[PDB]
Amino acid sequence: HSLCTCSQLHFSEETKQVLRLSLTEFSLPKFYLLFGISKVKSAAVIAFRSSYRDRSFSPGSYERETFALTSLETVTEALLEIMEACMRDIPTCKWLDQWTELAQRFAFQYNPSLQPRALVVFGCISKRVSHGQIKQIIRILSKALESCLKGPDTYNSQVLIEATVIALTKLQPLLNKDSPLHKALFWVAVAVLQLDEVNLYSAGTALLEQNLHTLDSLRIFNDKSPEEVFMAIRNPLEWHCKQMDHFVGLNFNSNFNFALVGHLLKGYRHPSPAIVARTVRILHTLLTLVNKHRNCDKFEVNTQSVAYLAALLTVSEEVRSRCSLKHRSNVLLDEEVLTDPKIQALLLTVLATLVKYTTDEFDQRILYEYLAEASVVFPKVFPVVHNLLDSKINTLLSLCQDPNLLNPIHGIVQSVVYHEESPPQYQTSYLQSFGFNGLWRFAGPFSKQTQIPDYAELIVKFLDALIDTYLPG
Amino acid sequence: TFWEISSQMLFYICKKLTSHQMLSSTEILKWLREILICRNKFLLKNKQADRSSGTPPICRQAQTKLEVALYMFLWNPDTEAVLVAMSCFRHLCEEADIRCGVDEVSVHNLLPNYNTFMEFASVSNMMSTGRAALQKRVMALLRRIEHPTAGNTEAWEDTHAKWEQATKLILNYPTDSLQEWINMTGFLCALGGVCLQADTPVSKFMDRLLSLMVCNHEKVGLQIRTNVKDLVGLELSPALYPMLFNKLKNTISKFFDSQGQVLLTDTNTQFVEQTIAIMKNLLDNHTEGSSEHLGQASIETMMLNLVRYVRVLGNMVHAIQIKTKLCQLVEVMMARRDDLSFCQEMKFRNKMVEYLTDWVMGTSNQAADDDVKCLTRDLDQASMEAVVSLLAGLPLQPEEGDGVELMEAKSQLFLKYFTLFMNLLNDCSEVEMSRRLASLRHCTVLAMSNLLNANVDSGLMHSIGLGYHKDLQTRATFMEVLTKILQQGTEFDTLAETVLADRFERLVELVTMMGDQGELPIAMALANVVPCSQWDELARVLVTLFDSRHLLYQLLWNMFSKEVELADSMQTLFRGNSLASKIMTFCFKVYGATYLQKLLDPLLRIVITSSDWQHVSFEVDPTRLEPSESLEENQRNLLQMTEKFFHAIISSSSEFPPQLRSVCHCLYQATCHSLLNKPQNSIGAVGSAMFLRFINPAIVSPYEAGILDKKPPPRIERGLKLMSKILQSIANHVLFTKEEHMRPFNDFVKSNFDAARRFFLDIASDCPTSDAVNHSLSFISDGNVLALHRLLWNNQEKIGQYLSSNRDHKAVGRRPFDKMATLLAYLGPPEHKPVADTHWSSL
Amino acid sequence: HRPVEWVQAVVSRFDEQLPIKTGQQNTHTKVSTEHNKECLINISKYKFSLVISGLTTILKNVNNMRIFGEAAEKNLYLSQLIILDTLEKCLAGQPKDTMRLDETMLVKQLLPEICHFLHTCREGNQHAAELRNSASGVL
Ligand SMILES: [Zn+2]
Repeated sequence: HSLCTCSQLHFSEETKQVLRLSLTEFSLPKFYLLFGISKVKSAAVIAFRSSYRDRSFSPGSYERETFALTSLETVTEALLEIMEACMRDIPTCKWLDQWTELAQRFAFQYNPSLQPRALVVFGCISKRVSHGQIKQIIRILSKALESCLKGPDTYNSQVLIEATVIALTKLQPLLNKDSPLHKALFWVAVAVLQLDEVNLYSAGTALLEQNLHTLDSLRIFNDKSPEEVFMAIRNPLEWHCKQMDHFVGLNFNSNFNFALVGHLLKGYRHPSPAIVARTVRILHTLLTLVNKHRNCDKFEVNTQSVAYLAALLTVSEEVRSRCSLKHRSNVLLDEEVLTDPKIQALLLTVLATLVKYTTDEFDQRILYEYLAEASVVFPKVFPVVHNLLDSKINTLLSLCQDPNLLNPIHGIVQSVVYHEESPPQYQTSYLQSFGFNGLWRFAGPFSKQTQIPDYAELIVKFLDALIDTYLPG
Repeated sequence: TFWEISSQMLFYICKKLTSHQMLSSTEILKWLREILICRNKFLLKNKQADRSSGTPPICRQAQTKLEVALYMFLWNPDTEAVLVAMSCFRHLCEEADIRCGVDEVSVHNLLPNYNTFMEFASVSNMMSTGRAALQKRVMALLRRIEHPTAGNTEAWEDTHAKWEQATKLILNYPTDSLQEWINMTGFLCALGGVCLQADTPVSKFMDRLLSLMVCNHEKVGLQIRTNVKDLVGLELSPALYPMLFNKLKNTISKFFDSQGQVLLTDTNTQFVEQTIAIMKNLLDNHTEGSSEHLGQASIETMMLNLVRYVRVLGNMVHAIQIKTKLCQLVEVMMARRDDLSFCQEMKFRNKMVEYLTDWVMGTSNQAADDDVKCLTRDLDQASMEAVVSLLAGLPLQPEEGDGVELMEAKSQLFLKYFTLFMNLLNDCSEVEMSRRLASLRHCTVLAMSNLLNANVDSGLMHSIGLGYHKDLQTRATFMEVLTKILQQGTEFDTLAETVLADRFERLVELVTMMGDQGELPIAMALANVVPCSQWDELARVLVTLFDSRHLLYQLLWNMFSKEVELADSMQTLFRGNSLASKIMTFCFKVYGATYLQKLLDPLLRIVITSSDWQHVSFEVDPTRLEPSESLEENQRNLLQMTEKFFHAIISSSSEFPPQLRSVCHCLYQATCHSLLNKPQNSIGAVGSAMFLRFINPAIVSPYEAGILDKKPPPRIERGLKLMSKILQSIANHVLFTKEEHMRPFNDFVKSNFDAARRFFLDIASDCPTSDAVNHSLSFISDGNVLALHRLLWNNQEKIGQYLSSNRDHKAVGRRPFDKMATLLAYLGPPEHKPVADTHWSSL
Repeated sequence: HRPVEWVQAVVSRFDEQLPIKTGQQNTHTKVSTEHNKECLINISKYKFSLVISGLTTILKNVNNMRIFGEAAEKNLYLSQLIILDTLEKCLAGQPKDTMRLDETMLVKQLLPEICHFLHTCREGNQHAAELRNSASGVL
């Protein structure tokens, strides 16, 4: 309000309209929630007390709401919008350069009460970043992890990680167009999803989603495929990477597309309905890139582009119609192209996994119809899908009362007995042989007992080598 | 022989089902269904091989009874019976297509209520539920039977005679028996409209119906009244309001003797208590088509008489609750004031305020010394809410029982109410139940605020004393009110032309937000979210606003495309009732009116009045052909007259308004795009469509359109009717089939087939984007804008939900929902509407 | 390993829908419980020995069941009717494998229970008439 009614400054009539809209916005119920005073009808009343001379204040209800560093960005960017409008009129203003300096001092200094907030703000406002700055940010994340496992105070340092990731999501689109780290920040995002915490997972996708968007604008996927780019830069530090894949139970050398999808499938279990739609968009953007490398119309089925279509099967209508089950264009499960025993063992685990935890009629209908048809077209490899399907079907047979959902399950039972009477060629442990023994485990629900999976002792070393190789000094 | 006998079997069996109830009735019906299935196939194959298929009178005399027996089963208690009966309407429909494939010509002429019958099918395909829940769905569909028919008007009467006699048995005799009586009543109410149009079967239904609301029968009396109130309120057909009110009013009018003295009677008190519950539910529910009918009747005189009787009832725990409910009715009667019709709105609102202030008496429960009369607190709480609604926008007017200067009279009147509210305000002070006082005090100030705004001139002086009032919370409100009063101009002053014009300038930009690729999210979203009741208002506002912005083409393309693409029967739906449909109606009526009258009018003088035409019969029907006049003379004259009209229509291509020219193009592109996905000519459908719905209606009955002051003589009328048929055939390029009456004329149409095409193409040839055709009128359209802002405020929350579901791809901060909330709050609540001097009127 | 345990579920659900066994209103308009039969019939083609043996025990248990009352008798009559009708369809449905090594079931498990009905069975004038008619087709 003081800005709108000040004479020292001479704002044109254009600027003053920007401010007045800001004045109204801040009084909406949306911003009462951001500041944390929702359930308060008017702020003025609570701020002041009438009997302030007679008696002292009597605070109570010590129960205190929490704060989310995502809220701070929304406010921190509302203010930044106001300030820039002013700098347009005020010639040679220094406001933004003074504010940045104040943030940059607390951002890179250890203070467990101010550091997280000074990083979410340093990135949201800063206009330039150098390699020397990025190394410090990525080495605050390395020390943050080390503290978590060493000590018993976890939540204290589980916000210094989420703040380092949020900063990086903002500082990358400012990096030099020819820097290696433009690509090495694809493994930071991946190495963060593996920590199994709802906030860390939520922040990790936001870095991933924009990592693809930025690389496109730099035209790096023009003549190469995702697997080629990210797997080429991982080579120098393969030794540390290899060990992680062993414990997480996914492999990237065996099959890239599947490993990348494997992590994203946990997104379907996120409590927030806004992170569910973000992992769907990340799948489309990955699908449209692999096919473009082969000039295959963006919905063709091949070995490369089959993993992302099973994930999009139950959410994208165009995928379902353009890839239809044969026993009602081309039909998923084609045995002409999917003629590799491995490439058809994985594609069944994805489908079995998606139903093991799903609870929805519309989803269970669609997924089982593709599993019956899989039972016949792939008789030999189907026995690797029993334990995953073992428990839930057994319950459905006993108590289900839906003709629409009870038909396909019966088709599954009949196929199994028919193609029995032969010594099992592929056992249930066929997947552990070549790496993906954890694919079904990694997609479980988020653990209520929030704890680092304790294989984070390797994520520290991986990060450490990443710095040493690409940021020598 | 098949139809001679097979049809004659149906006539025997159907007549049996209707006559009386039988144990196996629900079984004969299942068998009757398959017979219908099994005689469609023989007609289907028979028509394919040789259409030549005969329809003797028995085929008609037996088709009726089939319908007369399929309605009367809808109220049958057995759930299976009703479900099966509903499914039997498909086979009654599918037979229509086979006999005549072309939809418009016959499918809506042989079977007038074709569209509704299809709806019965979907409801049948639903999970089974108790008879009550199913009856709700049945009575909804039974209420949409628009067209009178022999089946309808005899299913209504036949079930009436049963209804009448059944009633006597229940009453005269001093549960399953009752349940049937309920079902027959509900059916006989939802479907009342068809038989509409002094002593009549319909009218006798109402009188008997009203003579049951007061039914005092010790045995089952209570249950009868509980259900007649429930039905007449929530289930009566909207085509019967004008008759319900008039009878409802007359019943009351005789409660008052000569010289206007109430005659209290125990039954008379029971009748009013019922007339309040009926009216409240009747008014409360917003349904399709109800609005148009509320206008016809005048509800004023009933309302005034209703209070006086309740006014004199006295004071007691019983009579107080009646006073409460009547007060709540007057609140609901003031939320629909725009729909209702008032002969004198002002003179009526003042009296009600006069009659209601007397009931707000505080501190009367302490003197009464009984907590049982704490209700009197609720009466005061209820009374004020009525007075708030009544006073919102009401100038004062004193009754002229004595003669004084009008201004002097008002100031006295204002002070009368001001002190009354002030006194009630002092009592409510907490120092002198907290929730009760908080609400009542809040209301009493809002009531006072509305009193001042309308009457600043006569009431500001008396009101300044609120500035130094003793209650701090009350002093803030009085200051906020006066902030408005200053801000509003004293005179026109071109103050809204400057302040309001600039203040509300941004509003249209938000509504006219050009969604990328013609999305227009605000308009599209606003369409679905808005309740269907206000579709009339929404249609006019959108069309008017977009025209001012020179973007009408954009709206039509988006709106029509969804409807046409959703339903491949593009033409059929547009003529049907829907939000998209009503858009066309407004477009044609608002702009077409001038074009038609200017063109047709000169020709009408020639035929109607010119001595040269003199007296001649434009008739070629051999049955009606008069021997006096030669057939050749009539045929040649009728053809000659048709040429006059046809030539004028083709020549006047330029005079076509630009608005319709744009309207036709969008349909042309829609069908052309529709064709691509699917030798059909887009112009052919367009030309027939436009001509059939815009040009054709005026010619048939120019008097109703208002072209001609006096109704044309019947002999002149016939020529116009036959003229339309000949003209319409030209558009479809269809010769006279089984129309030997007009076959001689078939020669004439052949030459003009090419000519008709040129006229259609010229309008359809307008540029898709009118870069060259430009008219930068950019009129302010002040009056329309106010309604638009008013509409948005009411549905602020719900329109947000529709926006919330989609648009996840991009943050909504720069998208409608963020912009809507910010701007809408900024402008603040809309002002109350001003009153209407004129009677209720509509498009 | 598992699929054998999958069949048991289809069989086990069969028992709990026999009228004499508590109905529990699991019929779901009989569409749910009728579909189960079709599966039980279909499975027999490849696990003939297993399915048939399971059916015999279900019949044997019903026979050694004592119940009194008009409702009681009607439930058991309709109960045994379904078992026999299903059992015959399995035999007829089974292709002509003509495997004559089913002696184990026939000699002890099956013949004694089918033979029981063929006796006069004068309990019901109208019920026993159908049971003999239905049972004979099985034999
Ligand atoms: Zn009038």
